Amino acid sequence: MTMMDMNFKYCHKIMKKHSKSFSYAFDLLPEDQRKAVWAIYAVCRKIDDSIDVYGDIQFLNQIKEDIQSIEKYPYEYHHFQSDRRIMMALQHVAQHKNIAFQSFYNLIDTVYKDQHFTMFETDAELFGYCYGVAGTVGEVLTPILSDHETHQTYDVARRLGESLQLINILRDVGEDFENERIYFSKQRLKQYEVDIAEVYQNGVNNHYIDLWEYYAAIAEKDFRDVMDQIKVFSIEAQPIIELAARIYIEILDEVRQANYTLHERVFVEKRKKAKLFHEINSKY
Ligand SMILES: CCCCCCCCOc1cccc(CSc2ccc(Br)cc2C(=O)O)c1
Ligand SMILES: [Mg+2]
Repeated sequence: MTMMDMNFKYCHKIMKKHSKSFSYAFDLLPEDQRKAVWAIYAVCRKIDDSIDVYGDIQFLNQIKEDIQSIEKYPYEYHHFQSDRRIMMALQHVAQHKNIAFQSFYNLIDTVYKDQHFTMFETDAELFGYCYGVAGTVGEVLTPILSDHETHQTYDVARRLGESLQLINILRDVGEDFENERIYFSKQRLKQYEVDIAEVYQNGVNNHYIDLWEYYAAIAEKDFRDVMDQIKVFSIEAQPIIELAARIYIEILDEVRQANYTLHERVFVEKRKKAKLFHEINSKY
């Protein structure tokens, strides 16, 4: 097991540690591709976590700095300020593959920005956030999961990224509340006559259900769009990408079954995951 290999494995560990779904799925990619995926995810994972370190930025800029470095001189050695195991893997990728560097910045910008989180006025702000945090990730991933990236590829991938984020939001309503965050828009809330603090104490009612389902619909629909254009992705990637999607949609029927609880994280059993993989796998 060589030296890069050792990096990609930290990267892998990190991915596997955060999201069990993504890993379940993207691990079934070919060697070349899944290792690049691992690199990217880890970089991003770091970017999100860079805040809970000292209680201040630092890092984040380092990470920005190490990235900006690779962007510039990809074939020179760098002494990375942040995490070296990761920045290495990425550099390796960056050699063999195109990288939407901008999108990393977009994501970093989004994280800088989230320090002064005020609630969203309107769904537009919400949708703008989803872009920042996930639409960006989809773009970065695009050269990895398709043979000839066209505007069209990028668009789908982004749209998938945004959807999943929306679902993860939908799943984490309680948990997010606890850390003084609410992602539903002020607008949508007033319209639906929901106060999240009140639901948290007194359990769900009909208004919450409806506001949640309003958003559940947006996701569901967007996921159907993406499924239709799955073909923009390379042949090996398609069933994998369908998998990750399916697993994530599946999260919604979970929240439903749990009666939209705000006092815990629902999950998709590993066994159900496999069941899905089988259904998809079977049709390929
Ligand atoms: C082809 C389909 C592409 C699928 C894309 C995957 C969706 C997003 O995947 C990600 C992976 C790694 C990291 C991130 C950032 S998470 C994040 C960032 C910023 C802030 Br503020 C809060 C969070 C948070 O989740 O709380 C997202
Ligand atoms: Mg979240």
